[PDB]
Amino acid sequence: EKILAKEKTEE
Amino acid sequence: SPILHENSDLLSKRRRNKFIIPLHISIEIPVNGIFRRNSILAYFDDPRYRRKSSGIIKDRFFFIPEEVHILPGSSSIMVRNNSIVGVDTQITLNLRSRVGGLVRVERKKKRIELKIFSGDIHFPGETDKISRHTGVLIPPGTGKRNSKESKKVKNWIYVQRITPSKKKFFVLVRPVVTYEITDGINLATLFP
Amino acid sequence: IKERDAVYESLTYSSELYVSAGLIWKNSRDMQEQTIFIGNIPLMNSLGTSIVNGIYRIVINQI
Amino acid sequence: EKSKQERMTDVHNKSIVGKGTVWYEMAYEDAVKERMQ
Amino acid sequence: EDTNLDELRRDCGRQPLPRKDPGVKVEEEPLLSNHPYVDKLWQIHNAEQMILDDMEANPVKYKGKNLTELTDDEDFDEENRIEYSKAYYKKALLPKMITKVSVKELDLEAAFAERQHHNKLRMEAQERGEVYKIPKLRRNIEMDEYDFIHWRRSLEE
Repeated sequence: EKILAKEKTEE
Repeated sequence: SPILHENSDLLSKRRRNKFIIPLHISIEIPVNGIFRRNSILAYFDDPRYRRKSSGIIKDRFFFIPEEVHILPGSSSIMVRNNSIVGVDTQITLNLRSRVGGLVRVERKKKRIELKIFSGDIHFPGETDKISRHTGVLIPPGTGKRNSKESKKVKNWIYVQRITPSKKKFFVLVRPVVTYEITDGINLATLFP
Repeated sequence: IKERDAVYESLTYSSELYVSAGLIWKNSRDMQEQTIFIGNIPLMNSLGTSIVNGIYRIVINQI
Repeated sequence: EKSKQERMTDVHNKSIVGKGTVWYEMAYEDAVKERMQ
Repeated sequence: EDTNLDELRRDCGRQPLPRKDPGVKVEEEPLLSNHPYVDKLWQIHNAEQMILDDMEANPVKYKGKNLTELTDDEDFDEENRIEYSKAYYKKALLPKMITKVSVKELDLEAAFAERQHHNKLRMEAQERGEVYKIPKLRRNIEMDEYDFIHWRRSLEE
């Protein structure tokens, strides 16, 4: 959650 | 590090079944590291052939620039459909027309498409049986030097027939640009 | 969820599958890669039993 | 079986997806010859 | 003791070891125009050019030391000259190699003069509103001469 979803939402 | 005189050709040598290129156009390698037949490694997209105008070219290609504005559905348009607007015409509250011509407003479901076809409006005569739906491009006619007042048209023009009414039709001479396939070959020397 | 919870509440114990299957668009010429959730894959215990819908189940081999 | 041309197709597609008709096509030696000429 | 079968065959007097029959003819094939010293000269030439460029970029490191003799590294070993590391995965998973060039045989004497003569003319050519592209260098001429003599050897053969 804190890595893949964060990178998808930010970029 | 780098130098002022960057000539990678003088620093790259090609041998039999071996190409050595100095990394500094750009190229990409697959993750596996093995290529295949007709695989493309380097990309050499040149900005010299790039064009800012929205109109795109379609031995030689013709590009007719057209001012297209994509506005939202809830945007108030200050111009009417099929109306002739001049230069600096206020189309929206904060959008002004850059070129003068015929304004075409295409209202889609969730987007308002405003197109400004720049060109000279000409009234074709009765004998002018030009193709209504099929636009024809006219190249530079070799005008006879005998006529003095005959202004030689050095640039190609694209004549498009605009039929806003069923009984009245007009001819618009839009501009054209030159994109030549044969003319223009630019690539940086890779191997000495 | 945990194993105890699953059996108590009759839910299958399983694991999520998130794949970011993005290569390239159709005509937009822009890669739109999004981690899509395909589904859930059941997990096996150390003893070999999988809990599906609260029921301990086994898989028997075949010849 | 296998012999996937797909993997190769992928590296080609990503960079240049468009199925446009190639206009200029010549070898690198021919390009150098045309440049020096 | 005998590990090579060819030496055994030539000592005993028996027929040679049969091989696959090549369909190509020795006369109907192109010549050879690749000299083995090409790579060894190209690598040291690129190394000399890069060292000269790095010394020109940072004159502080180049200052205080004579350009005739420059002790770059005193731990150079001929046995450890070939180093291969497949951990290089900057762009893709692929192997990589490292070459420990020795400055003991690098002929920077003429290279320094050549570079100091070429930059002084390229800068004034740029100031003259023209772009200068250097046609060739001395190391490239030497590599071309090696290729030419190897081609002449193959032609005579």
